[PDB]
Amino acid sequence: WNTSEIEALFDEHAGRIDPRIYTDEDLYQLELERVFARSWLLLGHETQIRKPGDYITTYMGEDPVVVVRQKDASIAVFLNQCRHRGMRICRADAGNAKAFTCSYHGWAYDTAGNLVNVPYEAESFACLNKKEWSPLKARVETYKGLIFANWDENAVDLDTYLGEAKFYMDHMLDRTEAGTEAIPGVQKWVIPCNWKFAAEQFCSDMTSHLSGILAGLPEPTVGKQYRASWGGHGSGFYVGDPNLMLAIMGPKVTSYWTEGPASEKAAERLGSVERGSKLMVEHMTVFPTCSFLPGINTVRTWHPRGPNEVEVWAFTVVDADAPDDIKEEFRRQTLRTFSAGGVFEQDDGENWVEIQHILRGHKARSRPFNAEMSMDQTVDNDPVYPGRISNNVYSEEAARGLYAHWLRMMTSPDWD
Amino acid sequence: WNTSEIEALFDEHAGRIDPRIYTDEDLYQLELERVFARSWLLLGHETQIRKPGDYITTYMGEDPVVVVRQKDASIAVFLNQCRHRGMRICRADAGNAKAFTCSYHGWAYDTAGNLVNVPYEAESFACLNKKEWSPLKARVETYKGLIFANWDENAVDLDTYLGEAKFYMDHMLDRTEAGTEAIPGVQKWVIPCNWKFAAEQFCSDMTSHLSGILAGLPEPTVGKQYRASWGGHGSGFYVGDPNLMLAIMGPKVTSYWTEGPASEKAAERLGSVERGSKLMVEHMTVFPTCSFLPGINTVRTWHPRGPNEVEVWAFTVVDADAPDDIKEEFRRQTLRTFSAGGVFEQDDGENWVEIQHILRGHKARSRPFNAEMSMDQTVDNDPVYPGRISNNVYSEEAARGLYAHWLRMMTSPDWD
Amino acid sequence: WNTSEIEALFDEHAGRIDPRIYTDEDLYQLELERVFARSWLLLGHETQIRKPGDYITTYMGEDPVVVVRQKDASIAVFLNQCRHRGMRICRADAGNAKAFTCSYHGWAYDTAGNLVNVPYEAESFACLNKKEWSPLKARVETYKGLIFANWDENAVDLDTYLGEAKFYMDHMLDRTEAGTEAIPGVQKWVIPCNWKFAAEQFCSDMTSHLSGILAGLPEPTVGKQYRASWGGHGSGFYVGDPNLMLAIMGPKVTSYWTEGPASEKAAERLGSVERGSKLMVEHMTVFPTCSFLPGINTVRTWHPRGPNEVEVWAFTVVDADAPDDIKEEFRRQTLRTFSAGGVFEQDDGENWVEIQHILRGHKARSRPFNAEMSMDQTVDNDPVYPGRISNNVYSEEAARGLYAHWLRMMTSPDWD
Amino acid sequence: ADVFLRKPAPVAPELQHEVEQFYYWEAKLLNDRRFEEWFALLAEDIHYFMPIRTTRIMRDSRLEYSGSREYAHFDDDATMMKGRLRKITSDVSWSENPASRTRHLVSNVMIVGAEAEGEYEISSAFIVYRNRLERQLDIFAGERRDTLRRNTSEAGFEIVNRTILIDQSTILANNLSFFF
Amino acid sequence: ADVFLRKPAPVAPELQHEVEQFYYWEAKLLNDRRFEEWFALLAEDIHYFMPIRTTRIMRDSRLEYSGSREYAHFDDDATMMKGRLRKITSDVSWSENPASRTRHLVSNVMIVGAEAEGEYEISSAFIVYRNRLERQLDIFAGERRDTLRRNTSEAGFEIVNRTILIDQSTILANNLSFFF
Amino acid sequence: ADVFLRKPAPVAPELQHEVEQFYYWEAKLLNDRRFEEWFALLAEDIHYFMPIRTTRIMRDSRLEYSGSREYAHFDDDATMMKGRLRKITSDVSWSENPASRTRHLVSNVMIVGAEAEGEYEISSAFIVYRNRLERQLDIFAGERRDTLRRNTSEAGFEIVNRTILIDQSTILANNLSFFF
Ligand code: FES
Ligand code: FES
Ligand code: FES
Ligand SMILES: [Fe+2]
Repeated sequence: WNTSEIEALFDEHAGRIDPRIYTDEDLYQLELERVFARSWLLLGHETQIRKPGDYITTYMGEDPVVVVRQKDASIAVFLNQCRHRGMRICRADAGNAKAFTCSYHGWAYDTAGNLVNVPYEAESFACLNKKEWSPLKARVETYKGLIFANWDENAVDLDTYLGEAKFYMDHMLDRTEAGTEAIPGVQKWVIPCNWKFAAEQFCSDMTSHLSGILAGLPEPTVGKQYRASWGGHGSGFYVGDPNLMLAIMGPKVTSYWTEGPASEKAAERLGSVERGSKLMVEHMTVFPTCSFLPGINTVRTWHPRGPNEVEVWAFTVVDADAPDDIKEEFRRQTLRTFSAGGVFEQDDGENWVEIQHILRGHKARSRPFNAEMSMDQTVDNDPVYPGRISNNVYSEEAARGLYAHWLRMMTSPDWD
Repeated sequence: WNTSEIEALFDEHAGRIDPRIYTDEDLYQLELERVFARSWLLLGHETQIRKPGDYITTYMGEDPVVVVRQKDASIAVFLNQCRHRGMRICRADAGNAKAFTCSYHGWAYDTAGNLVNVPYEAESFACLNKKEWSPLKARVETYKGLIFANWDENAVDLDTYLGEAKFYMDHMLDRTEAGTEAIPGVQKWVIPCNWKFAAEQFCSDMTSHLSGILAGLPEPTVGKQYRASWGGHGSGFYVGDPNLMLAIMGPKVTSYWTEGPASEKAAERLGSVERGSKLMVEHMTVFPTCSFLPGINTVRTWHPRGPNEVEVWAFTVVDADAPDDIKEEFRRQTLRTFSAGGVFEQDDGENWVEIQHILRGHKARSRPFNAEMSMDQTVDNDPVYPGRISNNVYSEEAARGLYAHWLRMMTSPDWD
Repeated sequence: WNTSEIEALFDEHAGRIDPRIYTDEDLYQLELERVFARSWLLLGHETQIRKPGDYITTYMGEDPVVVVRQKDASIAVFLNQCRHRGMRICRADAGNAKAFTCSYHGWAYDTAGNLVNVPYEAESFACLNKKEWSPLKARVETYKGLIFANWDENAVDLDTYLGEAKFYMDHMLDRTEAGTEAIPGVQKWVIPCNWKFAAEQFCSDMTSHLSGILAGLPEPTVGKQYRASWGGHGSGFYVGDPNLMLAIMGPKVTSYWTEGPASEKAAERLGSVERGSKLMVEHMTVFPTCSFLPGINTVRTWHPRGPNEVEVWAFTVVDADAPDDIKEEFRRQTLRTFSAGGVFEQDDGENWVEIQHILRGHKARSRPFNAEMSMDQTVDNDPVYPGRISNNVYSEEAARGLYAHWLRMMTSPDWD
Repeated sequence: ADVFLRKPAPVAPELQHEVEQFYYWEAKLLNDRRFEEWFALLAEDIHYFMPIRTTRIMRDSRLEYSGSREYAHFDDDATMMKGRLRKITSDVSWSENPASRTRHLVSNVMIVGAEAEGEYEISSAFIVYRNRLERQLDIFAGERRDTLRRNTSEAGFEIVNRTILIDQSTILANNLSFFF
Repeated sequence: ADVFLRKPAPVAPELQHEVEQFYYWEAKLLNDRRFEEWFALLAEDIHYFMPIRTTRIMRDSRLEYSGSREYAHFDDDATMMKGRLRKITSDVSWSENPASRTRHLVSNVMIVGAEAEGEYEISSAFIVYRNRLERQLDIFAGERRDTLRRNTSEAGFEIVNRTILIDQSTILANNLSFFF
Repeated sequence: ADVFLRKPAPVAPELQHEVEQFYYWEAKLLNDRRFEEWFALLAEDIHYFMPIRTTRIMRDSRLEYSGSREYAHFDDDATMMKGRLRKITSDVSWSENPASRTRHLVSNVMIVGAEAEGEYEISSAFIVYRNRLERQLDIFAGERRDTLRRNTSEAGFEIVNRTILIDQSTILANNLSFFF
């Protein structure tokens, strides 16, 4: 490839996406090197590893990582690969561990993936460097429950990276003194399409998905959208009405969300009515692969496979003090709608698969896609909302910002 | 690759095919760009879309196209991809449509794939160019029933392209005042082997396939072969006897083909006994991927997948006025012999699969294949037959011509 | 790639393997050209083709070869590909043949794959060169039962290639006047991992595999390791005890191996007690893809597929005069332990699959693997054993030698 | 299990048939897209359950399945189902999505009685085969553990409990739009 | 369907078995390559049908299968079959093609009577598993809708009608040389 | 075959059920990882056989399977099995390997008697479905030819002979750690 022509792949002012970004093999290897190996990725939620020694295995990019709670309750994230011949160190999806031993040749590790013992280094390795030969470690950082990692010892801080995005994440994560716990169990499915489609997207009529709606009723809206200043994040939401209530989450989960004690109070840590209770559904995407829907409350990582396939790891989060049966609702309603079986998300999948399939073709790959929807409709000072806010919510501004940061990541060797 | 060494891949005078043409990935992408995106491809038959608004979906190369009958009974062929994010526009194999809507985001199209409506271009797209943002359209042209398309606005006319090939196609397509209708239903199967093998080929003992023959009997022949002047087409046939009768099509379909009113008369639009009734089986290949067997009357497109896989879309055509039960015979006998289940074509498939499989090997890919069969046995003036005719039918002259045009297509940037 | 940076892939003095050697696509194509197409590969055992005209089909690299016993009881090895259009010539796994005919177009071959007849070369091919147009032939050579081939007419002799490795092969192959017969039937399975992992490896704790052991009991050891001077071979064994007896082969097969007539005598063709009877289990790897375990007596070829997949073809060999029931034991015990179903080898497989899977990742592919185990612990003159012998058997010296020859093969255009 | 720590047994065989025939029918409806008629088989206290499964270390096999207060693939009310039926019927009427081809192979059906007349407890095997649009294909297998109740319908039974034990870690297709 | 708009039912169970055992046998012949013996099961008015299936928009499910005057995968006479048997027998005798490994899993067999003594109407399920030469593998599923006739043979029945409803849009293998 | 050159037949149907239910149970144990209990089903003269299969030219179909003095995938004593059970139990106790998800679909079961009270001879069909760790999946099919013996256990039978006829040339997975 080449610094110059990578850049020609996306025209921001004028809304052209070159479809090759979604398909190209070497381009993919660069994302892996210049996006994932340098940005903050979503490993899961704290609740999924309470006790010391609890682990769960996931991915940063296409590197399997082990995620382990330590004795000082810190969170260690090391590359799930023995450095001897590259056997997998941790082998279940989840569990508790006193230590870790590499099944192939004995090399033993501690709770934070430090090579602590080789059998008979007496006999052999005339002085072996244990530290050097431990797996690669990843910078871990936490945002109000969400676990994040980044390989780059030079990456900016997580708060910096996030920038004023923290604001919109607070809509789901900080609406109660007691934080938020993740309902246990993580659904996983495979969806042969580029990771960017999922992330960009998904469900972007921020006009059908109709039958999904008609499921939750027993028979032209106001809102805004935020584009991040720096790091390609972005969020989109409504203001007052059904949709959340009827349709997606039902009666109870909306009473809870909009009226009554838990929503007024608690939710007034946000220092804003409406910001707390006249909210309704909300998108939100934290570059590159972190996605969640405050109000519904599925969180996902998208994991890249091909440039042509992605895996979807999704769980659900509830306020940790929410009433029993309200937590229960979140559980049922979430899976009813935004799971792989869900009455909404079962369609988002069907789609992207076709999108990718088509791009097997020469002509399908030779003219750009249109992303010029609702240009220059942002002021960047809103009384209430930080960053770069559009006031008609039907725009591809957040999206443009996504591709634009992608472009910045793809063309830097250093940090801009 | 490179203009010069692409050319070294096929030696015409001296019959060497370099096996890499069948396997190479980048070579494949060039075919897609310099063969399929610039030549006339077979979309099907008129009969498969009689009424206005009838569509059927197929392929030009690896681009899915929608093929739709219009109000003025014209045939529109547009790229089956919404230009917004590349969702599939038409989603069934076939049907009737008043209009077309892109399921993902509402963008609405007319019968000939013109973007006619976006929801709320009021709100957004400060003047969107509807024409620009419609799918890519393809030049459509028809030959006596057969539907053809070509993306290149500079490609020669279809009749020109075909050249004197029209002559041999007339053997199946124009043997009656009333033209020809395609029996409905298109068989499709997958056959992991290079498209050129299928096309070149198939069934080229123009010496077994024996058991197939012995199926149609209830227990060294004369003929010629034609190689096109220009565009790499070619045909091969017999003169008087069983084979057609006994064996492939049986009693009735040969009486019909060779004797009696329908064959004498009607067939004498061709202005030649023998050309009409002393014909028997016939090959025929219209570059690059169109193949049919006048006398048997399967037509196929070969659709490219890998350089390593092809799909076979085949139907059957009958004279539109042929007697009921004669049409019926064509239906049964065709499927009995030249379907995926067929007593002939079930073997052609088994073969090519091995051919491709072998070429996974270094040594299998390093010496050329022999295509020197029956060289310089053409006069180019035959009393009756146009073009370049061989008089012993057992030659690879048509084949050489195929690879030779391929070579011309692969090495031009412009039209020679 | 490039002569210089291929070389940087493996640092010998300092034990670094660059994990890309296991994954890289173009690198793979070079192995195919510069390792397999120039080295001596294992086709099987003589016994698998006693009678004239007996064939069996296998692989040299990713080229299918036919292996046929001739009238003068010689062994012909020709590329299993008709030179006309590359159809497969021999089509079963095994059988007996008077001649060979290519099913596609008649071209007929003799027992040693010489094109002897084309139908009607009268009609066509104004003088065809039969010799030229026969398949590629491979140099065949035999070592005390084992059949070997090599495409390179310039490769060194097989004995030279083997060098002083013959010594350690004699531990299984020449321990009786009457040679060795291969028990009929060859197990085959697929194991998605690089061929080098299998070869390097396998089972290299020359510390678990525990449960496998505990299977053969009804409830820190002495030994040495050999690294070849020239061609990247290597072997590793024990001296006196259980392990062989208890555990792997059981009571009878160890009495036979260690004590009594057959082991003392016969085995004293080796001119060494201990070399014959105080042996126990033994590794052994003949570059690049030949592997067997004298004492257990599975032999395997590893066949390369991807850089990402390998097939395992394994049979078992017994001394041709061994008692009936002793031969029988070898049969049962072998399959019980070192088959795809085996209580040992069922785990070796599970492993490598993970190893390869991990390397789908950017970070997993970016730091070297450690192969510095037990450096500079070889004298090269041992009273008894030729070559380069380590005296503590727990080292990666043989392995280093493997990668080192690989490196020599990969970087020569000529023979060093 | 409970109910299956010990071998059924024996019943029937009029009973064995009667159950198997129920399932074969249920499969016919499912594969023929005859969905209105299928939902009609669910008892109004239907609990339709498919837990998420995890790859675990062999001593922890125990922990494989998600328990009842945790996230599932499916955990449906009569009311939630009623609602999915609305989605299906709604796609059929106003929508351009393509139809989906399924097969349900039903097999190792084991029957034990429960308390109440009335109600039987079942273990069966699986393979579902789903092909759709040109070339997509997924194959799923597993165990249905059902509670069936006798019933005055032409169908003869109603499904009060269904527990779907998939033989699948990560879900290998791209959606779960059909019904086990 | 006709015959299957409504639930069978109930028969047999001697009958149920008798049919299932017929199919299991038929599968044995097919998988054991014992073809001479299989064709012998077809009634001389055998009509052996496998329509081409199309991906359709959900309201047009209706239009899925090719009807009877249109192209099929299979539409065979007794005479056409006789002729395929000749192809099979002929490959076995003089030819170097390799033998092909099949399995026919038979399952959800439902039985309703017809007019005549004599003749029964059947719905069954499918999976056919075809492996051949080293690594090729295709898996097919679907429904056989058969008409069976009683018969004085050791087999007990003869197949007068077979309609093979594949769960497959484009055919996913490279040929259809076996027999459902 | 011997025993199957000719059609079973007919038995049972109490018998037919009794056998099928045996197999369904056996599958339950296998798929539920309840291995201790499974081995207990093998007669002490169990001979557990799975020959290697070869792609052969059609006239040589005959030569497909490895005979009894030649290499198999499986050829086990009671003693060898006892020993595999030790491997399984040993992995469970002290080891970090992951558990493996299986399904055994049992089907075309045909029953003929033998000499002795006592002992029955069986042909059945197959599909085994094995998913493990995230995404690995293999599907196997074939025929079990078993000799079963009556027995005073709660299981009712013991497997004295098992012959596993895989529909597989080269083995398409990467190991054969489960049990047919
Ligand atoms: S790879 Fe050898 S210790 Fe794990
Ligand atoms: S892709 Fe957005 S309108 Fe179709
Ligand atoms: S490839 Fe034509 S003779 Fe074999
Ligand atoms: Fe029964």
